[PDB]
Amino acid sequence: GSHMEELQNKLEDVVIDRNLLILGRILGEGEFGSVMEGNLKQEDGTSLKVAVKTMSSQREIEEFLSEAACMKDFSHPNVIRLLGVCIEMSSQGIPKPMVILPFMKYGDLHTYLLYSRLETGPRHIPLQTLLRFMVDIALGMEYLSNRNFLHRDLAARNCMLRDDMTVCVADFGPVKWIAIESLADRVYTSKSDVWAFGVTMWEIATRGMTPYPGVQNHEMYDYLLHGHRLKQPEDCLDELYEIMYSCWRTDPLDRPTFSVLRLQLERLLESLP
Ligand SMILES: Cc1cc(-c2c(C)nn(C)c2C#N)ccc1-c1nnc(N(C)Cc2ccc3nccn3c2)o1
Ligand SMILES: [Cl-]
Ligand SMILES: [Cl-]
Ligand SMILES: [Cl-]
Ligand SMILES: [Cl-]
Repeated sequence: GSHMEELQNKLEDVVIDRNLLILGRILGEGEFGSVMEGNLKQEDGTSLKVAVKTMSSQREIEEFLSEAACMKDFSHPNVIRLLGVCIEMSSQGIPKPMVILPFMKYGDLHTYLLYSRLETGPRHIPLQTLLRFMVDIALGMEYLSNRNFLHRDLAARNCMLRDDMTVCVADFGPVKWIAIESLADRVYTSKSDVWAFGVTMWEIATRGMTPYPGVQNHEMYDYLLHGHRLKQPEDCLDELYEIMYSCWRTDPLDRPTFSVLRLQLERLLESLP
């Protein structure tokens, strides 16, 4: 029908021919796989600089392609533009799937925050700019939430900085970002994403501190159970702490929506001289 036809459209759009892609050096290589730089040859002739994320059976490949087809369809300046996917096969007969992304020379936001505290890195980031990062993330999440898409892994390390210093949310799905009900019931809503956004906001206000200093990951559920939350960063506005705090209300339904948060953030940013 319209649902199957709509899905089949998206599947055609999302796959890239392997010969239009040249893989380069490894930029990072964890347990999940590898991020590598690459060139993508475009419709208009010219090559584009890309990042290539390499991620085990035929069932999982379809699921991957279907999911990738949904993400390719996103279109917002504060949401990373998925350019397409390639599937290579290994010699051992294991299919290696590859996610093609625009190359982001300024990297992730977490590293950028930490670097800003080092002489050779980017100049001290003023609050006006820090707040603007939060607005950008809110905007991207607002978009995603409107389309009922759940990120499942919102954190400063998964927000990327474009060449114009615009922040986009990326790396779609770390105990300290997980909302209380998701630790408990293993259930995840947009209000769970809002919780993570609160934590992400706190990362930016602290210029990259790890959440909950003094609290081990295994201590996290009981810590939150007894009503403790992230503490107000020094020299952080009370109104800004009020906003981020509202993201961690015990009852998911008491937490604001991304659209409400985004608007609260913009007003606060306007008020700054
Ligand atoms: C968006 C995205 C989607 C998927 C994914 C998943 C989990 N399931 N399906 C089906 C897909 C698809 N398609 C996987 C990874 C990403 C992603 N987003 N950001 C990145 N990075 C590796 C960060 C990055 C980006 C750009 C960049 N340039 C230099 C360095 N850089 C670093 O990875
Ligand atoms: Cl992008
Ligand atoms: Cl860019
Ligand atoms: Cl730190
Ligand atoms: Cl804390």
